[PDB]
Amino acid sequence: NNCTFEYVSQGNFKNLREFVFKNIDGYFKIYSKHTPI
Amino acid sequence: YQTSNFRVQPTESIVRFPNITNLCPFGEVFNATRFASVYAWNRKRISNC
Ligand SMILES: *[C@@H]1O[C@H](CO)[C@@H](O)[C@H](O)[C@H]1NC(C)=O
Ligand SMILES: *[C@@H]1O[C@H](CO)[C@@H](O)[C@H](O)[C@H]1NC(C)=O
Ligand SMILES: *[C@@H]1O[C@H](CO)[C@@H](O)[C@H](O)[C@H]1NC(C)=O
Repeated sequence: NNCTFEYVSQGNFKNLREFVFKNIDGYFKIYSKHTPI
Repeated sequence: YQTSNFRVQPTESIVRFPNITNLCPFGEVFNATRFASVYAWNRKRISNC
């Protein structure tokens, strides 16, 4: 419908993948980083 | 005795934008083999370039 703005990019719980999202100016900006912890 | 300042500005200033467009193939949209009808006019965006 509307995606003309398409984008393409025991182990001790060894991961931490955080996708914490905040909005500025109303228009959405993804903020993320994958820390292997 | 203080006389004045001097607001120098050699060779004014330089205007700079990033390197040339990326994912703007205007030719295949404008020199296209496939066009549209007038009542069926196509609609495609160009963005981030
Ligand atoms: C795209 O967004 C507009 C804005 O409301 C909406 O009217 C339209 O239905 C959307 N596209 C499609 C194919 O539904
Ligand atoms: C992972 O993130 C990078 C960020 O530069 C992206 O290029 C890539 O497509 C993403 N996905 C994979 C599977 O690498
Ligand atoms: C939606 O967002 C706009 C500006 O971002 C705000 O003015 C409006 O009150 C919001 N509406 C709701 C229902 O949250």
